[PDB]
Amino acid sequence: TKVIFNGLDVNTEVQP
Amino acid sequence: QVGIPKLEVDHISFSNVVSMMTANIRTGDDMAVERVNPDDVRAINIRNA
Amino acid sequence: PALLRDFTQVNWLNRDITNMLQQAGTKYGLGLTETRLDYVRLVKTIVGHALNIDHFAASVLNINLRALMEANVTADDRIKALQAHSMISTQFHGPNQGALRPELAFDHDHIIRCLMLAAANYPRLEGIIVQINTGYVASANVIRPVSE
Amino acid sequence: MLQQPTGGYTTLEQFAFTIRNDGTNATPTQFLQLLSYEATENELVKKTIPTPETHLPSARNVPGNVYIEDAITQALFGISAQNVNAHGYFSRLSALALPNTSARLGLDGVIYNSETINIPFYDPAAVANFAATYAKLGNASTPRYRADMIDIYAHVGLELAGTDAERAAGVMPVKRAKFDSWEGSLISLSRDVVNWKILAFLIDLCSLEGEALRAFKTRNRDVFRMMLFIMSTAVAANVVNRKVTKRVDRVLEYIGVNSMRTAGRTATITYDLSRHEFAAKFLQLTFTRWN
Amino acid sequence: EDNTLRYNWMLGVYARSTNYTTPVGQLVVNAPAILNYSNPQDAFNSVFVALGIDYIDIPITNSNIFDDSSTPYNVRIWHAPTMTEVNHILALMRKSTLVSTHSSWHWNVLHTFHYRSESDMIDHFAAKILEDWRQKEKLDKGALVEADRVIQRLIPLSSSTYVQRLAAIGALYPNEFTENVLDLSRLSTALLQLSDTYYQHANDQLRRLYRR
Amino acid sequence: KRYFPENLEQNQSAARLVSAVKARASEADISSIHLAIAREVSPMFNVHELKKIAESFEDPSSIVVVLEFILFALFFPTEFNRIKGDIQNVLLLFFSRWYPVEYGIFIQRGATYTINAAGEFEFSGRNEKWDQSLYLSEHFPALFSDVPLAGANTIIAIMRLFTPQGFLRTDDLAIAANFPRASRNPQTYIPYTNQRGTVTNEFASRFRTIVATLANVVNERAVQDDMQKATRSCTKQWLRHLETQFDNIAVAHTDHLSVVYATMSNFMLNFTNNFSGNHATFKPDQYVITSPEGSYKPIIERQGETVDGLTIIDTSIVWPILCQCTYPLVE
Amino acid sequence: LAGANTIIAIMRLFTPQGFLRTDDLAIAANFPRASRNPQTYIPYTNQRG
Amino acid sequence: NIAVAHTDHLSVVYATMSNFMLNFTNNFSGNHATFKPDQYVITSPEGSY
Amino acid sequence: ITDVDSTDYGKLTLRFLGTLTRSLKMQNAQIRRIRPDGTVLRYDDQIDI
Amino acid sequence: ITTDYGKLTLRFLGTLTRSLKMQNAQIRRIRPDGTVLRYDDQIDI
Repeated sequence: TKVIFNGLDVNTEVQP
Repeated sequence: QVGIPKLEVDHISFSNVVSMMTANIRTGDDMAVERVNPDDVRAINIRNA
Repeated sequence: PALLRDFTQVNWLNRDITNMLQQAGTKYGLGLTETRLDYVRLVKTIVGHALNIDHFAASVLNINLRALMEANVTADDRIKALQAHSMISTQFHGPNQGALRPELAFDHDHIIRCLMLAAANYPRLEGIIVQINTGYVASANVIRPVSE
Repeated sequence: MLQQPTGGYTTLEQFAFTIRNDGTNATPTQFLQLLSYEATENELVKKTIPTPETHLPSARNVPGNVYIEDAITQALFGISAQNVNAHGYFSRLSALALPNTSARLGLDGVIYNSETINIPFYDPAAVANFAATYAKLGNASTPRYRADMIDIYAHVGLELAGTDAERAAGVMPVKRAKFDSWEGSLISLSRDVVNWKILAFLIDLCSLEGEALRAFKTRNRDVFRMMLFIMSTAVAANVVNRKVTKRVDRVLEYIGVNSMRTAGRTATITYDLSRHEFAAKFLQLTFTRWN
Repeated sequence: EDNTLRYNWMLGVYARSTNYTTPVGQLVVNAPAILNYSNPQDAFNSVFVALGIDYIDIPITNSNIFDDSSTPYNVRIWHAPTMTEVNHILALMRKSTLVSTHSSWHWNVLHTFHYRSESDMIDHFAAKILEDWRQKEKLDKGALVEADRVIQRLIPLSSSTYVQRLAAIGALYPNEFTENVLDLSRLSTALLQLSDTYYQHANDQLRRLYRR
Repeated sequence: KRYFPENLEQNQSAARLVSAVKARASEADISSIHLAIAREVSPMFNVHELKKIAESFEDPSSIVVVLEFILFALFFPTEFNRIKGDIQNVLLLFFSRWYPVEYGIFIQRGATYTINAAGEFEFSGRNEKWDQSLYLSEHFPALFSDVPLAGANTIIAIMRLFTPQGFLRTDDLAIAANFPRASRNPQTYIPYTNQRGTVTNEFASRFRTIVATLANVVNERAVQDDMQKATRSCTKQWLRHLETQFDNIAVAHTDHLSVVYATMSNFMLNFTNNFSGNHATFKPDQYVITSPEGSYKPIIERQGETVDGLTIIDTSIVWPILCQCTYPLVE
Repeated sequence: LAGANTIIAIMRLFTPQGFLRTDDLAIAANFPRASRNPQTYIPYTNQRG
Repeated sequence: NIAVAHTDHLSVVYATMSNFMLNFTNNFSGNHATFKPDQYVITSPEGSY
Repeated sequence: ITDVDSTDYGKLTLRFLGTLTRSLKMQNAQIRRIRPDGTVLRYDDQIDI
Repeated sequence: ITTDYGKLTLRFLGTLTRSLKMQNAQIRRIRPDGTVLRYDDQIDI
């Protein structure tokens, strides 16, 4: 279910 | 009356000022940046833009 | 040989250091000298230390830190290259950091000048360029061989 | 809280512009005598200079304080590779342009929000005119504002290498300038001219009046022909050094004609795309004030 | 209804020719009233702000109906309103393959030429340089001309090496008219010989000018 | 769950409009609802901005995004003032891609103005993005100006459906008991009055007018290729159903919930003014703690997000409070 | 040619259908490019509507 | 039947390709009549290239 | 020493940076009003409370 | 004197040769046939 969250999201990782 | 650069003279000097770095400045890590897919592939425009 | 200006028993040497060091020409220092503050965050970042190394080694260490701090490119100009590897109409929302994450710039020349020199020496080099490419199109499900 | 007697801060020993060469330290005047040049037949003619646009950028609210001075030099004569700088806190200047402001501009090259304890600063009245002209340097990369990075350079070469017999007619033959050198040369003058206190000069240009402007321009037409030479080798097409028997000359390809990329690479100072727009915005803004 | 409106042909017809598949043609589908302009330049300006695009490129039209071959070059229209803008595109136009612009412009917007192969540049560059040598014939004697632009001669921005020898020999109007010159055919060869001529001879500052 | 309902989702014209509303849904988390009601009055110190969405307005079924920013603007007129610029940035795509002609003449004028000159407006003739960083300066988002426009009355029209509701009141039950206020004068928004007649309810009728004029924008968008003609008809079964659901809430929304803010406006601790009854002109007027001996500390600053749920305001918390929420229905 | 207009007719039938889409986001990201300016040739269009 | 996918799907996987790293050459194919690739020999003062 | 807890006095914690600390040495900190620029204005007589 | 996904490729590569005398090696472009062109300006990067 589409749950309401506030802050920014976490997914893929950037890299040096 | 200025400072003569010591990188060009003979006699070796000891105890110069070195530009350090505090703990704040972190280098070479990760960002938890997220993606958002184009949702539909059919209405994508590479033609011009 | 200056930090001992008043700690040695040897009498002749003591008066001589406290004369050429006391001189209106030179001066000795040690420790924290000055601080460079931050613009938006307002915290101490680049601190100068009157260290105790030599001029030959300290010169080299300053070339590195200056090239890291004068790059002017934050770790956020990383997602603009991370996006060139996906569907043309995709986008990101960067976790803004700014000056607290300085990153050295991506070399334009040294890479293209080297990837050209390596291309002639090892002519099999294209093997893992046509191979990295074929691993991408296979991962995007465009053609599946059914039987007719 | 220094003041000017209309001699100007340049009529002072507090800060003086001196190049180091020849095993000892010398004034700009002594240096330039070594620059000897010939002609290669491509007429570099003086065009007109278009007036700047009055609109001043807004100093977006910023806590803390940036070293406004740093960047002015760190872009023009910056030696160490400078990355993109079209972006930045480069227009906090305009926050001094308004009448009653408390924000003060110290010595050394900082811009304080509130005058603090124990810090010597320029006179609050004569730093106002300096801003209503140079804060305009904020919009240096805004499209539809940027200057043109070609024609101004014609103006530049007629300055450091133009014998008066030529400037009085507005036309001169493209020159190839070579002086005698030492080791690092071109890179060494850069690491040198950088720490010069440029603000101690520019303030004088917008204040000092006809009495002490004709006299000011006569003693300083050389401190200008010094930070104009280095700024030029960041443009020239070649830097190849001719050889005598034991002597070495630093022939410079084409001073006063602007190409797009440095001859130095490794031998001299280098510009970048983001800096080409910047040098044109400075060189244009300053010439109207000078000339 | 308004009498002070002109229909935009060039851009409008081309968009229909591609079935509006391209966004520059898909924009004219929804609101076809975007083509009705009262003032030149303002015609294109609206087709830039409503897209976010910087430039639109149009493949050239061929007058012959049966010569169904590939196009030699393709024109490109940039978004540029003010004078200080023109200096930006032309300076950025350096370090980029082989491109051409020429003196003035039609609709008050700058548009550059893009050539396919180097060999298919000199044949177009000489087809202009011939035309100019005629416009300065009637002008040199005094008459009534109409060719809008004054100078037809193309200007080589980023270019090869043959066009440098070809551009200098066109920007001086050689006496060779009374033609002699071996003008008829194949023209891109005998003209290229005359370039070497003015060079090593003939002559004094006429070499100095060709070498300038 | 009952906001994509009414039966008749077993129609193969809805299938597209089906998932668009479903992938825009949130769940009735008890705490998440309370945080929206409390943020309306509580003073802030960090300049929060919305959880940004990337959506190119392709089909007539993409009106479900612009309608979300309408409903977020009513129930919360304050809290909408702070984000009026970042919500504007994603709204310009609806005025450019959806219908192209009117944006071309609006951006010709400019995207930002300054309120100064002791009055009047100074529109800057240039296109620029918002970013939210320049919130606390002399820059108001020019799409919320109200200024009668030259050649796009068509846009300056719907650009009025964000208008603030109710009245502004000078809270006295705080100033009469000497509670410390950081503003010179204690003020607030309400933000939508209460019942006045017998069976009228003007707040429900105001929304009915929005639905009426917002329907024509959808029932005019000339589309092609047919699939949007399928969703162009089956969108009114969502556009009209939702307005009927609204007239079943407004009574218990502008009476029992209206008296809640009326009292909460004048608490002990609340002191600053977060009023927003005029989106054309309003600024924070922040203070600073400064010493003549080199010190600088502001009250409101850009930093974010902090390790607290008081930055990035979720705009999806609108659909659960229209459907999965029983009120006391006015024990 | 002046004679055979049939051998040349079947050859204007081999003409490709594409456009030179110069790509910004590859060079805006700052990547290695050996040519003066980058270029490619995709072989299809869109026909979205 | 192939015309649908070969235009709005197999064309998206191509537009992405020209943006990858390690790809630095121009394989321009429009107009077969006049196209030659570029030779980039590594030359040395002595020896062979 | 007096029971008054200090969970995090004098520092700001961003979730994507960690824990940054400020200084606590003010002097004659007279709370005054900021102008849009950021420069300190004046008392603001007739307003400010 | 001085896993890496690259060490798998360093082995796959033909590193077992590398016999090219590069004293003052330079990057240039031979003409259609075989004559090393001078460094041009506009065509070369």
